[PDB]
Amino acid sequence: MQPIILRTLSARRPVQGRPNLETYTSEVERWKAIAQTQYALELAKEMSRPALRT
Amino acid sequence: SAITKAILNADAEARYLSPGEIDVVRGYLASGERRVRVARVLSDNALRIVRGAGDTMFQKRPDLVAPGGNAYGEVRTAKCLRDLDYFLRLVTYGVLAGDTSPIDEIGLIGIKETYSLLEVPVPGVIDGIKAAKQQAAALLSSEDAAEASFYFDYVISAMS
Ligand SMILES: CCC1=C(C)/C(=C/C2=NC(=C\c3[nH]c(/C=C4\NC(=O)[C@H](C)[C@H]4CC)c(C)c3CCC(=O)O)/C(CCC(=O)O)=C2C)NC1=O
Repeated sequence: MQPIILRTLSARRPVQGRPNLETYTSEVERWKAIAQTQYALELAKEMSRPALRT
Repeated sequence: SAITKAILNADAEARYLSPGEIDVVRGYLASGERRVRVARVLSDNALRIVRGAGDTMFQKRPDLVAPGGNAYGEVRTAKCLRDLDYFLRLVTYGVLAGDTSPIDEIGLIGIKETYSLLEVPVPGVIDGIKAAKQQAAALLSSEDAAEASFYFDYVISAMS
C-alpha cells in the first residue's frame, strides 16, 4: 500500500462564526411593514363605514 | 365656509353684508370651479395618497409599527391609516368650503388632547400629513398644488 491518498482535506468554509444579521433584519422589518400596510388599509376602510346602517 | 364666516360677522354686528364681505363672497363664488376641480382630484386619488403617505411615514419612523410602538398591530396601523384618510377628507372639505372651519369642527378641535391621552406622537402625524401633501401635489398642477397646500399646511400647523 504505497499510493499517496489524501484523507482529511480542509473545507472551504472559514473557522469564524456566523456574521450578525441586523441589516437583513431591519430590511425584513421594512417588508413586514409594507405587507401590514395593505391589510391595514382594508381594515381602515372598514373603520370609516357609517354607524347603524346595517 | 367663507359665506358662513361673513354672515356670522354681519349678524354679530346686526348689519347687512358690507362691501368687503360682499367682495369676499364674490371671490369665493368665483373660485368655486377651481376649488371643485382640486377637491375632485384629491377625492379620486384618496387611496393612492393615503397609501403613499402611510408608506412614507412608516419608512421615516419604523418605531411606530415596531413592537411597543403606538401603531403596532393590525388594528392600530388600521387606525393610523384611517386617521390619515380622515385628514385628507378634511382637507378636501376645507378646499371646497374656502375656510378651515370644517377641518376645525370635524378634526382639529380636541385632536391635541386626544392624541395626548393616547400617546399618539404628533411629529409622526405631521410626517404622515406632509407625505400626503407631497403625494397630492404630485397629482395637482402648481396652482392647484398651492391651493391644496394651504389647507395641508394649516392642518400641520394646527397639529403642532
Ligand atoms: C373625523 C375626524 C377624527 C379624527 C381626526 C380622529 C382621530 C382619532 N384617532 C384615534 C385613535 C388612533 N389614532 C392613531 C393614529 C396615530 N397613531 C400613529 O402612531 C400615527 C403617528 C398617527 C396617525 C398618522 C392610532 C394608532 C390610534 C389608536 C391608538 C389607541 O388605541 O390608543 C382616536 C381615538 C378614538 C379611536 O380609537 O377611534 C381619534 C378621535 N377621529 C375622528 O373622528
